[PDB]
Amino acid sequence: MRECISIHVGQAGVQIGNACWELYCLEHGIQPDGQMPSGDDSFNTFFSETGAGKHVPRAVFVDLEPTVIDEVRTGTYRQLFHPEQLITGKEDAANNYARGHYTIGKEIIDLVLDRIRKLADQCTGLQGFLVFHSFGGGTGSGFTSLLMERLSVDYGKKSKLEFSIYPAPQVSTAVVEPYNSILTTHTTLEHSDCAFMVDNEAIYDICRRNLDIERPTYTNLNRLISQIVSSITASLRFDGALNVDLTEFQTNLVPYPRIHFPLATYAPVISAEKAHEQLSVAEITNACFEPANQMVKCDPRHGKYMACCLLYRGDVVPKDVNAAIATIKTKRSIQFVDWCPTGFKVGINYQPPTVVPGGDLAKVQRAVCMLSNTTAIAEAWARLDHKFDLMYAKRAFVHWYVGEGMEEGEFSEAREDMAALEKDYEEVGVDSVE
Amino acid sequence: MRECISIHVGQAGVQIGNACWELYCLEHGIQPDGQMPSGDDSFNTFFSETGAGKHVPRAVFVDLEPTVIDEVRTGTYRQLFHPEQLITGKEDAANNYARGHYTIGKEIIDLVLDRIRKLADQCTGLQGFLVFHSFGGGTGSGFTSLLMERLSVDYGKKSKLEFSIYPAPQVSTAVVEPYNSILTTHTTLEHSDCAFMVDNEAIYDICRRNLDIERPTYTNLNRLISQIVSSITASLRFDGALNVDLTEFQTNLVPYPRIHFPLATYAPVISAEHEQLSVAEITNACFEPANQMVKCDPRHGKYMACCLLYRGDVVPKDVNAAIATIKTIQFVDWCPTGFKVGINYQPPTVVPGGDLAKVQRAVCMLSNTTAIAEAWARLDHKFDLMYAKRAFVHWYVGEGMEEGEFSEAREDMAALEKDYEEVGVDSV
Amino acid sequence: MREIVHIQAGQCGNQIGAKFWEVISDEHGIDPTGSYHGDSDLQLERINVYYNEATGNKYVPRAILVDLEPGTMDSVRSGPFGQIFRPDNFVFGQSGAGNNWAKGHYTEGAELVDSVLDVVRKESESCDCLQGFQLTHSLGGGTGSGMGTLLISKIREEYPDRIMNTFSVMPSPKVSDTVVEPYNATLSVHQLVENTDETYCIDNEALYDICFRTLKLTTPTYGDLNHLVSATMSGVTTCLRFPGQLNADLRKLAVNMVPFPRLHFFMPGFAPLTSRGSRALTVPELTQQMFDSKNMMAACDPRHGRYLTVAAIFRGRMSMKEVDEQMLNVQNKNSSYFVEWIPNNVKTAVCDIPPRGLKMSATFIGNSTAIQELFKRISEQFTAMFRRKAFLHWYTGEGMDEMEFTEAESNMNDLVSEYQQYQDATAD
Amino acid sequence: MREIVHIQAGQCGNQIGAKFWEVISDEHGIDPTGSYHGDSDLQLERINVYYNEATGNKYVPRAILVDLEPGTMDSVRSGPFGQIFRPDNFVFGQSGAGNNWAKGHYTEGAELVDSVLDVVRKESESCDCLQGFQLTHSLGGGTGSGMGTLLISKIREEYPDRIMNTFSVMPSPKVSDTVVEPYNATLSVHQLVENTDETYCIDNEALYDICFRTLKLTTPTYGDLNHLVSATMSGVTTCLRFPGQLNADLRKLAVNMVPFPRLHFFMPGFAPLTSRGSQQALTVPELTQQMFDSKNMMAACDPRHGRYLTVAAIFRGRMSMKEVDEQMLNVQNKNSSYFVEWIPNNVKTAVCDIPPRGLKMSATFIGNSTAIQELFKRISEQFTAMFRRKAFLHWYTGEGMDEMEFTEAESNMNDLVSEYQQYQDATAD
Amino acid sequence: ADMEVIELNKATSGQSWEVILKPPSFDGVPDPSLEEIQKKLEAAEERRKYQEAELLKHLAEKREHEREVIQKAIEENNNFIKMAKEKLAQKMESNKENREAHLAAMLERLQEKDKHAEEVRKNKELKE
Ligand SMILES: Nc1nc2c(ncn2[C@@H]2O[C@H](COP(=O)(O)OP(=O)(O)OP(=O)(O)O)[C@@H](O)[C@H]2O)c(=O)[nH]1
Ligand SMILES: Nc1nc2c(ncn2[C@@H]2O[C@H](COP(=O)(O)OP(=O)(O)OP(=O)(O)O)[C@@H](O)[C@H]2O)c(=O)[nH]1
Ligand SMILES: Nc1nc2c(ncn2[C@@H]2O[C@H](COP(=O)(O)OP(=O)(O)O)[C@@H](O)[C@H]2O)c(=O)[nH]1
Ligand SMILES: Nc1nc2c(ncn2[C@@H]2O[C@H](COP(=O)(O)OP(=O)(O)O)[C@@H](O)[C@H]2O)c(=O)[nH]1
Ligand SMILES: C=C1Cc2cc(OC)c(OC)c(OC)c2-c2ccc(OC)c(=O)cc21
Ligand SMILES: C=C1Cc2cc(OC)c(OC)c(OC)c2-c2ccc(OC)c(=O)cc21
Ligand SMILES: [Mg+2]
Ligand SMILES: [Mg+2]
Repeated sequence: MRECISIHVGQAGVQIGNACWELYCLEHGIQPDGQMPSGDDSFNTFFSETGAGKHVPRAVFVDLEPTVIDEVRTGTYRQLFHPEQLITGKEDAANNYARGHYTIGKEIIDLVLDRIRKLADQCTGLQGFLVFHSFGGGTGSGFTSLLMERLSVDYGKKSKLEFSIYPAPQVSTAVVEPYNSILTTHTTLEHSDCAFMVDNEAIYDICRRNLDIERPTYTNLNRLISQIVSSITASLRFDGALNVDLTEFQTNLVPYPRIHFPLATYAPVISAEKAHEQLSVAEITNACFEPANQMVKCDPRHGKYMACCLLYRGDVVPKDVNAAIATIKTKRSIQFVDWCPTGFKVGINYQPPTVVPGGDLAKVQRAVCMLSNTTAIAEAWARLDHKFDLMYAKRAFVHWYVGEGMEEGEFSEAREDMAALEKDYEEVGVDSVE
Repeated sequence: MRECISIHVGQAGVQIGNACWELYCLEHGIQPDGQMPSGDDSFNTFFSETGAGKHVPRAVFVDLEPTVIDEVRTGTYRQLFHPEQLITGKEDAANNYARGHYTIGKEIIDLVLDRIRKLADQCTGLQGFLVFHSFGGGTGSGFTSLLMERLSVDYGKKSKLEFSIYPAPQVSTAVVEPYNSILTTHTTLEHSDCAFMVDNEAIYDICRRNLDIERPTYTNLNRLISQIVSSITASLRFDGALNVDLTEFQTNLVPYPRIHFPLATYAPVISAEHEQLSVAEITNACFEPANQMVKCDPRHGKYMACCLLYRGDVVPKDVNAAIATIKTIQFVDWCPTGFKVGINYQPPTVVPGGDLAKVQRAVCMLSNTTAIAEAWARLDHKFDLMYAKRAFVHWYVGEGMEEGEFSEAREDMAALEKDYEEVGVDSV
Repeated sequence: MREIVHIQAGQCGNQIGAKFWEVISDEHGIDPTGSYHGDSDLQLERINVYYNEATGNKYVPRAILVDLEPGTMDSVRSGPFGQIFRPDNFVFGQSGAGNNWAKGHYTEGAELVDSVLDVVRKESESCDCLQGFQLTHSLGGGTGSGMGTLLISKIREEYPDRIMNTFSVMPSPKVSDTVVEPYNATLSVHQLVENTDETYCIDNEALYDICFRTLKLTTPTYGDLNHLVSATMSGVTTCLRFPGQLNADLRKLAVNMVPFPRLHFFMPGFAPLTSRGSRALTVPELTQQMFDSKNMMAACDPRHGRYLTVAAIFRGRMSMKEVDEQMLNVQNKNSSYFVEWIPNNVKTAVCDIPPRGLKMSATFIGNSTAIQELFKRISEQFTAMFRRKAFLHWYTGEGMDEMEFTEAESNMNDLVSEYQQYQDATAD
Repeated sequence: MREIVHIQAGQCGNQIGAKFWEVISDEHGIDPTGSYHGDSDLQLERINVYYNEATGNKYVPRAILVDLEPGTMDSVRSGPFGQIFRPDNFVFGQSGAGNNWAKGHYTEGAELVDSVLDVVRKESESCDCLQGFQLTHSLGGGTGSGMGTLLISKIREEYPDRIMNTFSVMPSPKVSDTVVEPYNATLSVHQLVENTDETYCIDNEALYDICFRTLKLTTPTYGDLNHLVSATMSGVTTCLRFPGQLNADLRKLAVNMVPFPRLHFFMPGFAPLTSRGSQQALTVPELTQQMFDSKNMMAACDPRHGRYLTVAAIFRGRMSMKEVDEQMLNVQNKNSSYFVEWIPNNVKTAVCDIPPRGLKMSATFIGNSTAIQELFKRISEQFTAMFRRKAFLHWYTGEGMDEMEFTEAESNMNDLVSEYQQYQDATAD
Repeated sequence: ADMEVIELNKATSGQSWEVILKPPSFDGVPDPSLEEIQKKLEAAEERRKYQEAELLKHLAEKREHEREVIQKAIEENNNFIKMAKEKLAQKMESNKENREAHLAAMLERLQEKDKHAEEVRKNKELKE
């Protein structure tokens, strides 16, 4: 009952998946071989069980090239996954959305759907899918949107949530990433119910500033991302004081189907080397409204909130949370839209954040992840749309997409949808009449 | 030996019945088991006899809910009654006349009539019925009027007397009692030959003022009511001379059929916790409002009849001297200014552990006065306040009663108030 | 009218419902195992109204525990008196309602409802004379609001002749769980106006304000709010659970409290107001406090409207004379706050048994026109969201039409204008 | 995208091609017999991109050696790593091309082309996942230019879904073999503009100038010029040959470097510039400055005369990634007017731990600059100076060519130049 | 003095009489069937039965609406699936047409070159 299927697409999706499932194993006491030396039954939402007591992730890893998934196949957690869950092609999408969605993607889409069907047919109450991918890759953008479209046909309105990596120049970008980003966003928009964007620049800055890492690696970035993903999914994997199921998340975060991009803020992010009193519920909650700890670079202080979901974990009691929220409710500087009488949803889980050995994060007694639907997230769209417009005005690189069977009309159609999305975020923030 | 059948309806009727039959037993020397250790044969009007010498009340107890009658079934006097004469349903009328008359009443009416028929078959000369009930309850109002209608069909002309409890805010009333009172009064009017209303406020005040009871209980109220009921019925249970049969109540007190509501005044009411009162003293007390059963002012109305029922140590010479001083109180011009007086040699018996003191002599005056119309006026006003807004009427209509029955019942009450007015004006 | 069947739905319903059973079990001398260990026979006299008698003289609550999420069912089972409940009476789903009225009423709740009706039917058929149902639930979530109102309509269809009584928790932004509370509440009020006979409006806005302002609790928890609810629930049902004064049932209460069918939403009140870890209190103080706006469990100022009807219940050893004098004083001094066209519209009951912790208490049940302020508050919040169609896709996604929202809002606005109508209605 | 098939055509193509295999074989630890005698596992990690594995754990270059003259391929076979090549992969004619594009493209080359395609087909079919082709040739001669472009068009027809990459040597009168090189080059550029995905422009004018002016060699030989070519070829393919942060293939490079299909001619650059008698430490700032200097360009164009559409810099040796990042950012911020503003993040940097032979630090530059129009204008000026007089035209018409084919090739090269000018002038505005 | 006492009766348990103080001022002259009762009771029963029937008809309509809501939720889901299937099929067919056309045009250009190369070889023979 209440199962969740995770789908990891492309390099970014796969590598972030490695960090998430490593963390989940550590949180639930599952060994790399799937054995669980042994209570709380809730972890079965993410793990199925074999007759020989092996706990297997309800996950599928897909990439159009084999080298990233090959590291999973030979790595520490090679025994955790059944070979059929790890799917690879021979040639990647070459950072081209059209190859991921059409030319190369079409060759492996049916096989991926078959493996997802096999996992779905082991569920007695599937809650939905969690899809991990980059915006910039040819596979992360193209294959994901193709998969998302096919999942809507095979599973109707079954919830599909995304964890999308938003491109940053500091963290290994490619020239055509803004194109892939707008194309995937346009094609996935009606198929996704909620998407958590993770700006690589924000994660990079948090690693540099809060963890003292001079030049962060993907391992540094992904371990931090996994901590935030774990906070979002902990509500499904544990039985806490106040629980939040998948449908409850969306009902309380998404006011309109297109307006489904919450901003994630996590606290505390403390260095392992940092030698130091423990932060209170009020302190960590206040930190959720400071820009330094955001997952996307934007300014909520100059936008309007539509919803706020606070996901606490560790040593936390409702009384302290309510007192912290009461002080936030009397902060003139945090403005909600006039059509939202009560914008909070709270979740509390007993299990404190887990430290991966050899990791950069310090062990904390309590942590919180705020998911807020703010009009400020449209700044991130605006930055990507501008980069798209600079190149598209000259039709630079478009021949690579047209050569794969795409039409120029699809570029302008995707861009017009982004313009409407920016306009939707503007309209949603305006005051109501009379 | 002309028999009388008592019918006790609803909580008030049943609980008052318990007090009356306890008192009758004490007056006739009948034990709780029905045995009578032992002449005057007259007690057989109210009690039949079995082959094993047991004396059983000619009474039927009916309620739409079992808890009140269940206390009779397990109480001190459980052996006095045969199970068949104690009839109960499963759910009460919920203070709704329409629920008791139309919905629930319909389910048990034939069973009640069968049990009354069984008692009537044991009679060689049935006089009629004495019906005890509240005006305010759903059973007391609703079931009683249904029963009275059926009794007129099955026993045409046989006298039917009522002892009705008139509602008072100081003695556990409900908001809709004025509706129930006017609805039952309207339907029962043509079927009743004589009705003795007992205002709960009057009884409550007598208990507080004369018996020093700070907050009277139904036990306190009912024991006092039973003393007055006993005074009225003593004439039928002993070899007397006045009110010797039920027909005589109508003859002596009710000259006009609709104007059949006498005012009862009783004296003396002395706390069990003082020299004995003379015939003149107790007779004078009959004309003091403090001792009436219904709150109203006879001093500002006109009398149509006056019956003085004396019990105990009383000789005609002292009664006549007392009446001579009373002459030195207005009657209607068509009636003679006078009194029908009855003496019963048995003094009032009081219940041990009761609040009333033992007296040598007592008197109950039964007067037909136009002042009793004040009681109707108070009830009609409360009815009008609620009915103008149709407050609570949906509860009655939901039970199948028509809204037109409310106005039809109220029009009959308006005519009754007008009849009391016309009866007091001079003749031509 | 003997047995009541209790149903508790959703998180709020089961949390306040469990507290209710803990409190009244303590009052009736029932321990968590179901064994009677009290000393007074008054505790067992009417224990059949809420408890079934089982093997070994055990008392089992006639309670049905419902939820679309298994979590709360587990927390009740592990709670203090969790072992007292009948294990077969726990009816729970696996996929919650996601704080969505449409999911509880039309989708997930509709899949579970027949299983609940089977357990209701089993309980009801073992009743000698079922009087009705009592549901505890919130209106702000999805299961208690959506599925709870679906259960009410299904129960009405199967038992159209039985009373449906609810303890309905109204949402407030001061203590909120979900953004969509105004939608869920308006859709539920629409159901309650048509399908319930009596509803106790338990406002979280009022409960929070009492905890914050009166009790001086800087941060009130649900435990603090639920302490006020349990005290109110214990008081409001005293007349049903304890003998003496009047054989009280749900229908008699409804007929005396509800003058117009849709106006059946009661403003509960309690005195004294205490903390979880909290004197003497006099009759004049109890009476004054019980009528004070600060003691009301619905966030309405009674001085902004008029009382159609009032039920006041005093608990503890106290002077009945003093209670009567103080109640009369209140009505005479505050006459403009009582409708003049419903005579004797304030009824008082006194129970010897006080609640736990207090030697004296007083529960208030008012049918006030000021309750329109509660509905106007929900309505303002509803339209602020509905004008922008905010979150609407979560309801239309379940098959609902936008028209169904328009209808529910219209019916709630009609209910408000009906209260205003009787607030302006004067005697003529 | 794993295997690359290498083709070398003509004298120049086979000479620079042999040098390429000698240099990368040493980098990968491959000896002239084909045996691995290195120490690092990083050398073998991506060996399959250029080498086939054979009996006895031998590594054989996936190279096809083509020429219409038997001479150069005999010298290759006797050369240092001549024994490493697959003997069946030597495809040669007996009658050369006489530095005549028409002979290589239409006559002698057309007779030999199917034999070459047979050996290309054999190599390609033994690839797990062929990414594309890499051709080394000159544009001034007749076989590498004429037959090389014929091979490209035939390969495109059979493998339209693969990448075609060339290392094309541009002619210069400073080191010329014949007077007709402008004709051969223009006819070839016409072919490359339509049929290649990426072309590295190795300009003999630039190579001669670096040898004469910078390296102070009074008389540069082809061996001196080829030393600069081999260093550039080694650098430009480092990302293909070694494991790194960048999982590099030919298609990903093309999609990020080529904004408009015809503008696929790269200006390679290298630092430090050294003689064949190599010797002694250039810092990261010095490497960064030198690699963007006009004197370090392998095409005779001043980059400061145009703008960069896209740039790829590849640093080799043990060095600070922080320092590389800071210096590269500094260059872009200080020289912002030389980078097109309408292509965000158009400069990509990669760092490889393995330095080339002789150097402890090096930097290879790959620029898609609009300044490359100077190279095409130079060939065009020389072309029209001859063509206006119809000089030596009977050499081509004698093979069946028409004067009109010359007119079309010249027109297409003039169009190429105006297209570069168009994007040089383009503004984001 | 202005009183007339007139004895009425006498028995073992009491005595009675009448006392007239003054004569009257004005000395002059001043059945529902069982069927009809049954008719009233039966008319009320039919009115109660009618109102309960009307309530159950209202509730029957509610159940019908509840069925229509579930059906509508299923139909909207099915229409979403249908439209997504059609849009995707159209999109992937539009890409197949485009990819096929682009490749066909590319090969046609190269085939034209083959025709030209045959003409150049023919032209060489013509010159000899
Ligand atoms: N946070 C994070 N970002 C990553 C990671 N790997 C790649 N990215 C980012 O994702 C973008 C590149 O997309 P990739 O996921 O590598 O591409 P892909 O899905 O494999 O698609 P192909 O082009 O077919 O290889 C750049 O913005 C990278 O910085 C990773 O492990 N973590
Ligand atoms: N004097 C007196 N009045 C009583 C007694 N019991 C009830 N009443 C009065 O009767 C009225 C209420 O009617 P009940 O007799 O209890 O009603 P019921 O006939 O049982 O009918 P339902 O319960 O509605 O079905 C109020 O005016 C009470 O004060 C009693 O024993 N003595
Ligand atoms: N007073 C009170 N209200 C509660 C409690 N728990 C939840 N609520 C309220 O109930 C509403 C949420 O509905 P809930 O019953 O938890 O959800 P359901 O399970 O879907 O019925 C909100 O108005 C909450 O503030 C509780 O224990 N006490
Ligand atoms: N850099 C370089 N250029 C060469 C070499 N050999 C010839 N060239 C140039 O190549 C052109 C002549 O082409 P060539 O390869 O000799 O003719 P082909 O054998 O018919 O292809 C002229 O521009 C020469 O300057 C060489 O080994 N290196
Ligand atoms: C994703 C690639 C692929 C690639 C592949 C490479 O080798 C195949 C290579 O080395 C020359 C490259 O330059 C470092 C690159 C490369 C080059 C340039 C880029 O923008 C101008 C870019 O953003 C990204 C890439
Ligand atoms: C006869 C009842 C029935 C009843 C029943 C009760 O309990 C079920 C109760 O307590 C809540 C009540 O309030 C004291 C009552 C109750 C309440 C109010 C009344 O007028 C407004 C009234 O007249 C009489 C009644
Ligand atoms: Mg990749
Ligand atoms: Mg009763």
